[PDB]
Amino acid sequence: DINFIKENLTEFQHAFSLAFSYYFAPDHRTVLELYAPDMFEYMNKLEKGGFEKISESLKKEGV
Amino acid sequence: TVPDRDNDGIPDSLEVEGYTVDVKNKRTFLSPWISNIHEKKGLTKYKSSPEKWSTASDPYSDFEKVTGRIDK
Ligand SMILES: [Ca+2]
Ligand SMILES: [Ca+2]
Repeated sequence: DINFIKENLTEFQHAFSLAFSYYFAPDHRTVLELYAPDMFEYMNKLEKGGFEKISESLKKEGV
Repeated sequence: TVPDRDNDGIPDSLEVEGYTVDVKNKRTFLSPWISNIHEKKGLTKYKSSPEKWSTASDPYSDFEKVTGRIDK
C-alpha cells in the first residue's frame, strides 16, 4: 500500500537496478531468464520499446 | 557474442571469476557464482583457466568435468 511504497522505495530501486545490471552485463543475462523468468520478460519488454516510450514521454514535456 | 578463447563452452569471465552448475527442473544450467543462491544449496565454486581447453591438461575439458558429460 502507500505506507510500504513511501517508506522503503530504495529497496524497489535496488531491485530494479540489480535486475538492470543482470540484464545488460552480457556474460550473465541468462541468470535473470532462469531464476526470475518474468523479471526477464519485464526487462525484455522494457528494452524492446519501453525505453523509447519513456524517452518520448519525457521529451514531449522537455520542449 | 560472448568470448570463449579455449572453445570449451564456458565463457572467459566465468572461468576467471567463478562459476557453478545448477539443475532447476530437469535441465542443467551453467551459471556464474551468486553467493546468495548457490551457497544455500551447497554448490561448489569452480575456477579454471580461460585459455586451456582442459586446465589440468588431461583429455577431459572443464565443461565435461563440471557438467557430468564425462566417462563415468
Ligand atoms: Ca572458456
Ligand atoms: Ca578452460
